[PDB]
Amino acid sequence: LWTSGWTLVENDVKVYLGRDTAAIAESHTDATGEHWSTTGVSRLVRMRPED
Amino acid sequence: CEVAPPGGVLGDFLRMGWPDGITPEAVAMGNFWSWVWVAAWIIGIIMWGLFLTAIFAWGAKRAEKRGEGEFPKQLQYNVPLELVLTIVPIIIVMVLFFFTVQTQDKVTALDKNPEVTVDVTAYQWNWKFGYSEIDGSLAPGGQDYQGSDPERQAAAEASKKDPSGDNPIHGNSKSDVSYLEFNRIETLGTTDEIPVMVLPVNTPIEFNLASADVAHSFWVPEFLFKRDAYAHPEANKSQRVFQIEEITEEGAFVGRCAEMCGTYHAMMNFELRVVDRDSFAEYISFRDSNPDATNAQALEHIGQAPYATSTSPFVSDRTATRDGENTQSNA
Amino acid sequence: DDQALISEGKDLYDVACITCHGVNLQGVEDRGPSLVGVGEGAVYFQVHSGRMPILRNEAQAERKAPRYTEAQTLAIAAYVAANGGGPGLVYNEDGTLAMEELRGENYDGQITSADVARGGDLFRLNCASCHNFTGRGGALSSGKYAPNLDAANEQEIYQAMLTGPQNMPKFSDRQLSADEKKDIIAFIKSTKETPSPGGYSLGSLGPVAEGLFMWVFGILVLVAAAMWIGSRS
Amino acid sequence: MKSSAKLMYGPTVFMAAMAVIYIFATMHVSDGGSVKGVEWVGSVALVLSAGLTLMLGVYLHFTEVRVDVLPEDWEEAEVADKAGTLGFFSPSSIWPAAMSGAVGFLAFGVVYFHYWMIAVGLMLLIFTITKLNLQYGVPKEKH
Amino acid sequence: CSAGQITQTSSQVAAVDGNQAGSANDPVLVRDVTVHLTTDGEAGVKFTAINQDTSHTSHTLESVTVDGEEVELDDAEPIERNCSLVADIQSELDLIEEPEVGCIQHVATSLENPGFAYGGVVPVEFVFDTGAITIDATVSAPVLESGVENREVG
Ligand code: HEC
Ligand code: HEC
Repeated sequence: LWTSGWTLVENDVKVYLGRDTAAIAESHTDATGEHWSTTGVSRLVRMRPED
Repeated sequence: CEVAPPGGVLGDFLRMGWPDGITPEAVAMGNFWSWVWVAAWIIGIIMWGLFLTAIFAWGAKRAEKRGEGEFPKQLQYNVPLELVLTIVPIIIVMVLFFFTVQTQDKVTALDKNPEVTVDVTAYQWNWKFGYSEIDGSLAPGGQDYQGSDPERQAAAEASKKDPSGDNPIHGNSKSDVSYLEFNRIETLGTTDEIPVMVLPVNTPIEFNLASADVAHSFWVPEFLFKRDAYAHPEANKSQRVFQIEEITEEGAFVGRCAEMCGTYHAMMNFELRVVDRDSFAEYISFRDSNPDATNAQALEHIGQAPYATSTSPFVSDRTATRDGENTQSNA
Repeated sequence: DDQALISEGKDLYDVACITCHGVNLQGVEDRGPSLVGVGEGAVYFQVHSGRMPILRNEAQAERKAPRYTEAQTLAIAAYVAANGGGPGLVYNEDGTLAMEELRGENYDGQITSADVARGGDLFRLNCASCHNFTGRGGALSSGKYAPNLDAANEQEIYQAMLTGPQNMPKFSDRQLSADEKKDIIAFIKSTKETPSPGGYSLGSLGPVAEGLFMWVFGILVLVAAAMWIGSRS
Repeated sequence: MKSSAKLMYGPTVFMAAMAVIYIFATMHVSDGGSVKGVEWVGSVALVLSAGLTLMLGVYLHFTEVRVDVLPEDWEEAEVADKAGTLGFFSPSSIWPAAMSGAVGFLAFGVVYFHYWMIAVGLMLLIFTITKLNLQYGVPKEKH
Repeated sequence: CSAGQITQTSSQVAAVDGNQAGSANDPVLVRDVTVHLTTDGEAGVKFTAINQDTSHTSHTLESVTVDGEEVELDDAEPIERNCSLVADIQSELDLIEEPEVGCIQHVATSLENPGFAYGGVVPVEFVFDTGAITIDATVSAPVLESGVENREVG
C-alpha cells in the first residue's frame, strides 16, 4: 500500500502524464477470418500544456 | 375638482401626504381627494362618538346605580328610522359617484392634442425612453419630427413569424416584438445610470407604454397617476396611451415601478426631468445632430445635472449594502 | 449578411440583458458576469436551451421554455461575437447548424456501433461522474445538480462540452477532439433512443428505483394475496 | 325547506341582470382609458354563477313541492313531533385521513411531474375512496 | 438558503482564460485579458478595454506590455464613454465582424515571444493617458475552429 505507478519516478524512470483516449481494439477480416487487433493503437497518450 | 381644498393646516392634514402635483388633472385629483377626506372624517368622528358613548354613557354599572334594573327596554325594530338610515348611505355614495365620474372622465380622456409623444419600454429591470413624435414648434426641422427607426423597426416587424417556422400563438411567433416601437433618439436605463427623460413645460404630452417582459407599471407620484405597461397591449385589450394636458412647473421628479415584476422590482427607478421649453429645442437638436453623444452629455449641453439628482443608482453588490450606504456615487 | 444581423442582436440585447451584463458586456458587480469572449456557442447554448434570462439568483440556473426563437438567438450570438469572439458554432457542410450529423465520427445514415462503444467508454470516463451511467443526471453540493441529458439536441451537447456552462468543466476541442465529442454525442443519443430489452426501465436510476418498487409495492401486493388466502382472526 | 328554496331567486336574477347589462356595456361603451369590445372572461363567469344559484334554487323548489309540512318549518311545533330515528351518521372512520394523504401524494406527483407518482397517486386515491364508500358494507369474515 | 446574499450563481465569472480587472466603480475596465500564442509560434495580447468614466474623459491606450516587453498595436482610436476597444491577434481578429452599429472598434496586436510557457501566468501592464492598470494573465493557445480537428495518433 506504500506504492503506486508514480513511484517509478523515484529517480528511476521518466513518467509522462498519460490521458485516456478510450480506444477500442480494431477488427480486421480477410479470407482467414475476422480477428481483433491492438497492434496499431494506444489507449494512453501524452499531452502538451496548451490542451 | 374646480373648487380648491380648505388650505392651511386643515389642507395639510387633509392632504394628507399627497404631493402637490404638477399637472391640471393632478390638481383635480388632489382637490377631489381633499373633499372626500373631509366627508370621511365627518363619518369617522360621528361614529367613533357613538362607540365612545357606549363605552362611557351606556355602561351597566351606571344604569344599575341609577336603579334602571337588570335589563334595558328590549327594543328590536324601528322600521322608519331603519329605512332612513338605509337611504342615507345610498345618497352619499350616489352623490360621491357623480363627482367620481366627473374627475375620472376629465383625467382619462384621450383628446389633449399632444405636441410631444414619447414611446416608453419597460423591461426586466429598467426603463428605455424614446421620443416618438415632436411638434414643429419644438422639433429641430421646423416641420414635425418623426423618430421611428426604419431598419430597427423593420427587424421588429420581421420578428412576427417564420424563424424557420414555429408560429404557435395565433399564427405569430411566441417571441414577437412587433408591438415595441424602436426610435432613433433613445435614452437607455442601466444599473450604472438612472435614465432621465427630458420634457418641456406647458405642452400637452403623451405616453405610449409597452413591456418587453412581464407586466410593469409607470408611476410618477407628481402626476398622481399610474398606468400598467403590458406585453402586447392590443392583445390584452389594454389602453397603452395616456395624455397629460401639460406639466406646469420645471424640476426633477422621481418615478417608480408599481407592479411586482420580479427580483429587482425595487431597483427599477427612473427620473422625469422637466425643463424650460426653449431649452428642449436645444436638447432635441443636440441629440439629433450628433447621435453618438450620451444623454448625460445632452443634459450638460442644457446646463443642468448630467445624472438623475432625484435618485441615484442602487449598489449592485449583495454584501456591501449591509451598512445602509446602498447609494452609488454618480460623480 | 452578418452586419445587419448584428443590429437586431443589439436591439434584443438592450431590451433584456443589460441589467445583468451591462451595455458593453462588462458585467455587473454581483448580478451577472462579463460576456467578453464567450462567443457564439455560449450564447446559443444559454439562450436556445432557455437558461437565459435568469430571473432569480439561485444555487443554479434552470432550463425552461426559451424566451427567444432560433433567428433571434443567432442574432444575439452575432452581437456578442462582435465583442471579442470565442468558440464558435459547428456549421455543417452546407452552412446550417449541424444536427444529426454529429452522431459519431463515422456517421453515414445510422449510428455506428463502434463509435457507440468508444463514446460509451469516453462518457464513463468524463461525463458519467456528474451525470450517471446513461446520463439521467446527478446531484452536487449545496443545491446544484447535473441535468438529465434527454432534453438537449446535438448542437447543445457540443456547445455544453465546449463552454462549461456553470460548474461543468470546459472540454476544449484539443482536450476532447471533434471525433471524441461526436462519439460522445452518438453514445448519448443511442442510450436515450434505444428501448431497454428487459422491459420497463424504472428510469435507469439504479438500485434505488428497483428497491423502492419491490420493497413497497411488490411486497404490498403479496401481503394482499396472503390476506386473500388467509384470515383476519 | 320552503323559505330557503325561494330566497335563492334574488341572487340569481341579480347576477343574470348584471351579466346582460355588462355584456351590452362592454360591447358598446367606447370610453377613454379603456378599450371597447366584449370580454368573455367575467361575462361567462357571471352567467354560470347565475347558473349555479339557479340550479340550487330550481332543484330545491322542485323538491319542496313534494315534501310535507315538516315540524322544523312549522312555527308552533312541539319537541315530540320529531321523535324517532333522525338518520344514520358515521361514528368514526380512518379513510378521510387516508384519502387526504393520497391526494397529497398525487399533488406532489404533479408538482415534480414524476409520472409514476401521478399513476400511483391516482391508484391510491381510487383505492382509498372505494374503502371509504364500502366501510359499512364490508362482508362479515367468511368463517 | 441558496437565494441569500451570498449566492453561488452570483459569484461566478466567465468560463474564459482571460483575467479581468476593475469594479463597477472604476473608470476603465479590461476584460478577457490573455496572452495568446498559437502553435505556429506567433503571439499577442487579447483583451477588451471598456470605458465607463462618468466624467466623460475619453482616453487613448498609450501602451501595453507583457513582463515589460512591448506588444505592437496601432490605429487605436480614443475610447469615449460606453465604448469597447477589442484587441486580438490578426488571425483571430479576422474571424469576427466589426459592428457598424455600436461603438466597438477592432485592433490587431502582435508581440515577439521571449519564451513564455503555456500554462504559466505573466504580468500585463496597460498604460492609458489617465493612468496605468496592472493585471496577471495566463498564456494559452487560441481556440480551434470548432468541429474540424480530430485526435490524431501520429
Ligand atoms: C460535473 C463536474 C460535470 C461533468 C464532469 C460534466 N458536466 Fe455536463 N453539466 C454539469 C452541470 C452542472 C450542468 C448544468 C449546467 C447548467 O448551466 O445548467 C451540465 C449540463 C450539461 C448539458 C446540458 C444538458 C441540458 O439539459 O441542457 C450537457 C449536454 C452536458 N452537460 C454534457 C456533458 C458531457 C457530454 C460531459 C462529458 C464530456 C459533461 N457534461 C461533463 C456538470 C458536469
Ligand atoms: C439577469 C437579469 C440576466 C439576464 C437578463 C440575462 N442573464 Fe445571462 N447570466 C446571468 C447570470 C446570473 C449568469 C451567471 C450564471 C450562469 O448561468 O452562468 C449569466 C450567464 C450568462 C452566460 C454564460 C457566460 C459563460 O462564460 O458561459 C451567457 C453566455 C449569458 N449569460 C448570456 C445572456 C444573454 C445573451 C442574455 C440576454 C439575451 C442574458 N444572458 C440574459 C443573468 C442574466
